[PDB]
Amino acid sequence: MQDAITAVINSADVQGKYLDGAAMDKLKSYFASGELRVRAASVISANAATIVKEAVAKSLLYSDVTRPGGNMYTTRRYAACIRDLDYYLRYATYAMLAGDASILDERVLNGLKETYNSLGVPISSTVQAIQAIKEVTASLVGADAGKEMGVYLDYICSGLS
Amino acid sequence: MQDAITAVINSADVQGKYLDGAAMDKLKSYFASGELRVRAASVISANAATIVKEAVAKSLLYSDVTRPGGNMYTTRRYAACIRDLDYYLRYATYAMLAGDASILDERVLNGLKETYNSLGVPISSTVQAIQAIKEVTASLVGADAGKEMGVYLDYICSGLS
Amino acid sequence: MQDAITAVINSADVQGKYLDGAAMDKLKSYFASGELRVRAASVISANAATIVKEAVAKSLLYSDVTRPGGNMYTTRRYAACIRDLDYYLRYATYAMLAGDASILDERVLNGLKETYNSLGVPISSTVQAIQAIKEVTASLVGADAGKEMGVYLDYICSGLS
Amino acid sequence: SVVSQVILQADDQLRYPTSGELKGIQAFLTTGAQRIRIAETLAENEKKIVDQAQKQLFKKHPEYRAPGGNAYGQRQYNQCLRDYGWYLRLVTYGVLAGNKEPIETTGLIGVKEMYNSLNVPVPGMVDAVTVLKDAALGLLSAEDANETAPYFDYIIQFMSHH
Amino acid sequence: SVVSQVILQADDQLRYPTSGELKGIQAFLTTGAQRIRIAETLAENEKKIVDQAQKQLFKKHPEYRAPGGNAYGQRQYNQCLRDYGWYLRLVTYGVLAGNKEPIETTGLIGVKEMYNSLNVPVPGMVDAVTVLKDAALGLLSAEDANETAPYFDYIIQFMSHH
Amino acid sequence: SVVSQVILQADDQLRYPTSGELKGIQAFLTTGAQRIRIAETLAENEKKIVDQAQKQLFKKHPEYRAPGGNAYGQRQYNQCLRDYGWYLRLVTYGVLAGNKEPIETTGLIGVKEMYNSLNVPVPGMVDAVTVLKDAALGLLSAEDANETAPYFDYIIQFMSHH
Ligand SMILES: *[C@H](C)[C@H]1/C(=C/c2[nH]c(/C=C3N=C(/C=C4\NC(=O)C(CC)=C4C)C(C)=C\3CCC(=O)O)c(CCC(=O)O)c2C)NC(=O)[C@@H]1C
Ligand SMILES: *[C@H](C)[C@H]1/C(=C/c2[nH]c(/C=C3N=C(/C=C4\NC(=O)C(CC)=C4C)C(C)=C\3CCC(=O)O)c(CCC(=O)O)c2C)NC(=O)[C@@H]1C
Ligand SMILES: *[C@H](C)[C@H]1/C(=C/c2[nH]c(/C=C3N=C(/C=C4\NC(=O)C(CC)=C4C)C(C)=C\3CCC(=O)O)c(CCC(=O)O)c2C)NC(=O)[C@@H]1C
Ligand SMILES: *[C@H](C)[C@H]1/C(=C/c2[nH]c(/C=C3N=C(/C=C4\NC(=O)C(CC)=C4C)C(C)=C\3CCC(=O)O)c(CCC(=O)O)c2C)NC(=O)[C@@H]1C
Ligand SMILES: *[C@H](C)[C@H]1/C(=C/c2[nH]c(/C=C3N=C(/C=C4\NC(=O)C(CC)=C4C)C(C)=C\3CCC(=O)O)c(CCC(=O)O)c2C)NC(=O)[C@@H]1C
Ligand SMILES: *[C@H](C)[C@H]1/C(=C/c2[nH]c(/C=C3N=C(/C=C4\NC(=O)C(CC)=C4C)C(C)=C\3CCC(=O)O)c(CCC(=O)O)c2C)NC(=O)[C@@H]1C
Repeated sequence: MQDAITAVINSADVQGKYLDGAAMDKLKSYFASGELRVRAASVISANAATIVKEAVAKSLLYSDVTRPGGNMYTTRRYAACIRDLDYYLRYATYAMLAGDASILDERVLNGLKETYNSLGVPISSTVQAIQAIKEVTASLVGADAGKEMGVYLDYICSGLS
Repeated sequence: MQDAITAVINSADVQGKYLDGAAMDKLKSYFASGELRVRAASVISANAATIVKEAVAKSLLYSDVTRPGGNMYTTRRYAACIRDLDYYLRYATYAMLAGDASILDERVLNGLKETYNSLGVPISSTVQAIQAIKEVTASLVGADAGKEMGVYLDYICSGLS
Repeated sequence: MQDAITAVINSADVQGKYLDGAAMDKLKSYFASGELRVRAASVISANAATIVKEAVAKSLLYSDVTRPGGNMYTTRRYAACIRDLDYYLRYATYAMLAGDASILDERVLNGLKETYNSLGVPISSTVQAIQAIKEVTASLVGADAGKEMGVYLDYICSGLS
Repeated sequence: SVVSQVILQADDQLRYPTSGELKGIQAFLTTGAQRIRIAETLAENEKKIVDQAQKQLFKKHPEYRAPGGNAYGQRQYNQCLRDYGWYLRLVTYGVLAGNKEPIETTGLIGVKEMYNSLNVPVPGMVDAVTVLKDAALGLLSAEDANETAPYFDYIIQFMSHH
Repeated sequence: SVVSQVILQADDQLRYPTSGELKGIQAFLTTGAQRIRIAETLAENEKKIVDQAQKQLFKKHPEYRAPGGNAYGQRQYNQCLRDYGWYLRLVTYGVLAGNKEPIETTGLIGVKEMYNSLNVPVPGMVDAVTVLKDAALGLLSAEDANETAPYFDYIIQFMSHH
Repeated sequence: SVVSQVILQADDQLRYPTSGELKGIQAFLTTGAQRIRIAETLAENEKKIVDQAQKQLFKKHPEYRAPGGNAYGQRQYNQCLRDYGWYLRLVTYGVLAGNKEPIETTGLIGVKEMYNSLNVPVPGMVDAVTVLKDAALGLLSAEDANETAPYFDYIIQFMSHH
């Protein structure tokens, strides 16, 4: 994985260059965003179970997905689904804190689509739940932090589609 | 794996239904077949080595398969082949006892055809030996138990072809 | 793996034959080449680090490969590349001693091209360095042993291409 | 069921089932008619059984249907009755299979994680299945009630113990 | 052969062969002419060697060719003689390789499982190779017999133990 | 950087970062302006820094530029000066990241294997970076020199050991 600083360093390193003005401007932006990111991480950590619970209630409960023939039917599958959502929220928070999506490529999306299609886990419904997570999260962390979390939750969704 | 009872239960569960009359009729059939299945399992267990050696004598011995260039040449390959036949008989007996072929899909056939093709194990000759196992087995367990075993030995053969 | 003797034995065994005159002539050639092969192996073992550093100096140093953007840039990748060359020399020496390339197929080339292409390791430059190893080795072990080593170093190169 | 249980153990040990294991399978398979009678009786009386059960449950726990309670309001209360019918159905599966496996795989693994996520009190579920047991066993003969009680008990114990 | 064995050990230890291992290889490769002479002598005399051996074998074990015996009848007896020629051939491979590897991989791993499945007595095979050894070594010089004896002994010991 | 290090530890333990880890990240991110000033000062003064450093290095080790020395001749000497500029650049990466990671992954893992293969004395590299440190820190304020010294020290210590 890389965070936003290591990403800019690597772009310079592969050219054998010191960071130029444009590169330093990227670092300044990330350094300045520190308070935003740290506060949001604290809020999400404290409210992680509530965020997932509320997203599921909005997007999956009382639908075909939780009835026989749906992929959340059986307590075993229901709990596995919740666990996935816990994962997506935690890793999106990592990526938001890092200001970089690389941890998502490396540790979330790697082989995930194939795993879901082998198991019959519905992509459409998963993406709907992650989108619900985005909106619940935004209601708690505010507009500005909500936008950053939205980037990385959207990133996960795009990676599944 | 499932046995015949769990299979019928699962078909009901995925619809959220109690077992209806047709489903109960399937269970009654399996419950009534108990003596047949248990007796055959006891006979095959007691005679497993004899069944395999007689099948090999009928289908493979004195042929090209056991001469240089054939896949049973060398004591190491000869013994490996016998071991495969031991496997097929034991797993077919499991499936007969269960009245369900799922253990064959899950624990015998999974990636088997690709394994044989990579190693150069002849499918045609293997299927001939399994068919010989079916006929030897039928001579010992009788006509009716012989038919049930035949279903699951045939199942393995179809899965290899 | 096989050495040159086991290769000739296996060709006879799969036909169920004693070794004929042509087969014995192959063994005689290998037995007679013993002094050549053993001397070369001793020389290469004693000079293995020097052979690799001289090959690298001839084929890779001061080129694009060792500058930013090149696959030997960073001390970590530089060292990994040297390690590969150490491998190629050691395994070519095994194959030369055995008078048979099977150990190269089984322990060097197996999945190697796929590994390099996934990592971005340049095939062209790797082959150039191995070719440099061939010429440095020949300068030390002489013309005749140099030819034998050349067969197995060339074999690795062909396997990568 | 009981049969697959034996087969899994035998396969684990690379062997045929033992004479003892086969005797156990034989004994299980001759008890089929009783298991089917129990399953059909519970299925036939589902509405009656769930009604008796829910009446006792909410007499004990009226707070569940009071404001702020998990079963407040008709849609939520009706979903509780739905769950009740589902656990009765799983018990019939257990009785037919002769073991807890169909109950565990469908309704117990992850059950606490699920109901916690739904804000349904797990001790409320323990109390719910306890009176479901009472209502269901009351419609069976003494012999059949003794056969069936362990499947309810397994659910109750599972939901009680972490 | 001896060469492969050294290479496998070296590879296991991520190293070049040692000076000692290389000296061992050199010594093996200078003994090639002797090994070829032994292999060709045994090959040339196969029919004679197998005939002497089977005569002694079935003098000791006439029951093998009596009714119920594994070698009863011409087709079965001839297959025994076939096997005899095959083990003689494997011994020549062993002599040429300077170790037991070609004998073990073709004729010993799984040999008991095979002959048990064929109802050929393994102690019978031990006795068979013992008199095969006698017949074969009798056609070699004293020096060459000493070189060859351990390859027969390896087969005999393998079929005796575990 | 400091951020990814926290995240890797959290991920390892399947958890969110702790309040303590978050406070550490907060503190690091407010020190950005200082790190950028240091990085730009070293970049701007690269030629002067490397010149002071190489003058001291080869006063101590004139044998490196004598016949048989690794830096004998203009092309080789100029490649040493090239390497000097590269390690100065890596130090600026370390200062910006707040840890040794970008220095280690680009310039330290395998560094001894590399320079041994090049016949460049690793103790010469230790001495080289020591006087590079002197030259670089001399152009910084007392405060900034204290911030920067550990990144040079990390290189020096790494090259002295194992
Ligand atoms: C919930 C929104 C939906 C749902 C999900 C569901 N997922 C699985 C099984 C798996 N999910 C994962 C996902 C991950 N594992 C990881 O380590 C990571 C990365 C950090 C992820 C994203 C995996 C690997 C599995 C399979 C292995 C396992 O179960 O641990 C299931 C269970 C499928 C089954 O029947 O076994 C389900 C039900 N299903 C839905 O319907 C939802 C919309
Ligand atoms: C005998 C009828 C024929 C024959 C068979 C033969 N098979 C192999 C090797 C393998 N066979 C298996 C099969 C299984 N392994 C399992 O775990 C199961 C499932 C329950 C099966 C069915 C496998 C995995 C192998 C490869 C690994 C191993 O050897 O254990 C061989 C040996 C091939 C070799 O040269 O290594 C042979 C000879 N060959 C015939 O000619 C027969 C017709
Ligand atoms: C040097 C000539 C070139 C070069 C090589 C280079 N290779 C790697 C990485 C790997 N190389 C191997 C090779 C082998 N591993 C083996 O076990 C064997 C066989 C006996 C071989 C031939 C492998 C497996 C790897 C990947 C795993 C590992 O690193 O151990 C690298 C590093 C790539 C990276 O960024 O990680 C490099 C740089 N690169 C060049 O530019 C040369 C021309
Ligand atoms: C009734 C005795 C108790 C009660 C229950 C109650 N449940 C819900 C909502 C849900 N129940 C389920 C249940 C299951 N899903 C499964 O796969 C299985 C396994 C067979 C079960 C049992 C689910 C998924 C839901 C969510 C909605 C949906 O169906 O999608 C409610 C609704 C309100 C809430 O969620 O809090 C209630 C009220 N409540 C009680 O007080 C009883 C103890
Ligand atoms: C003769 C000294 C003894 C004897 C032998 C005997 N063998 C058979 C039948 C078979 N023998 C083999 C042998 C091999 N297959 C191999 O791959 C190898 C390794 C090189 C060997 C040695 C086989 C495969 C057979 C089966 C038939 C076939 O060739 O397909 C018989 C035939 C009767 C029987 O099977 O019982 C006999 C009689 N019997 C003796 O008494 C001797 C001690
Ligand atoms: C100067 C302070 C010392 C010195 C150095 C010197 N280096 C070389 C040659 C090379 N240096 C490198 C260095 C790197 N490659 C990397 O990926 C990294 C990491 C960022 C480094 C630092 C390389 C690859 C070379 C080889 C040539 C090439 O660039 O392809 C020399 C050249 C002579 C030689 O190789 O011996 C020298 C002289 N010598 C000193 O005395 C100093 C202590």
